[PDB]
Amino acid sequence: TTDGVYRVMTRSTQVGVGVMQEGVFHTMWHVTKGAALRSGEGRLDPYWGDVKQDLVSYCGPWKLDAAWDGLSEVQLLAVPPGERAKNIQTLPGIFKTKDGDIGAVALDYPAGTSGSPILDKCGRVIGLYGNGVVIKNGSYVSAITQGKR
Amino acid sequence: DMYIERAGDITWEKDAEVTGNSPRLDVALDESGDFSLV
Amino acid sequence: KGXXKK
Repeated sequence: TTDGVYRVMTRSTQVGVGVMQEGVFHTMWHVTKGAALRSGEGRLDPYWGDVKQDLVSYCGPWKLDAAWDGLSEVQLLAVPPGERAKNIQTLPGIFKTKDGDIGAVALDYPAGTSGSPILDKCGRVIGLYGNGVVIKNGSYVSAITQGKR
Repeated sequence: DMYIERAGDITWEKDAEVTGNSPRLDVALDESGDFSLV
Repeated sequence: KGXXKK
């Protein structure tokens, strides 16, 4: 119910993370594949999602609209399986694409951290962690994936 | 069948560890949602 | 990463 960051479990194992804001649960498509979720005794049903963006929202439309300003450091609020939530600050790089630049964080956390929020200095969620690339040395870089509100 | 459990408040931490580089990478995004390096 | 890039 409450706003905050949540683990997504399969009954049990943590397969991802998401954000509750304004009554809507936000995670990455690859975490749930649009399957329904349980929250206590209640059920959350998918409302909106997009495979190409790798995003899904439950119980309402996508609510997170803050954007990286292209200049400032950000914080990954990483929620790794089996570990407490922790903040890691970084200066994003960028994914240069044919459709514009996307901020990208060179931070490597396990599969089940997918959906962890990335924050600006005001604590607003500027996107979700966990859709990325592997560079030549094996290192990972995640897009700052944000939906449209 | 999957379920959610609260893990924390969404806040910036003043003390936070700072790490990671800032790469500028040429990337493509396919219709399946996979990024790849060009 | 570790389900590949996810």
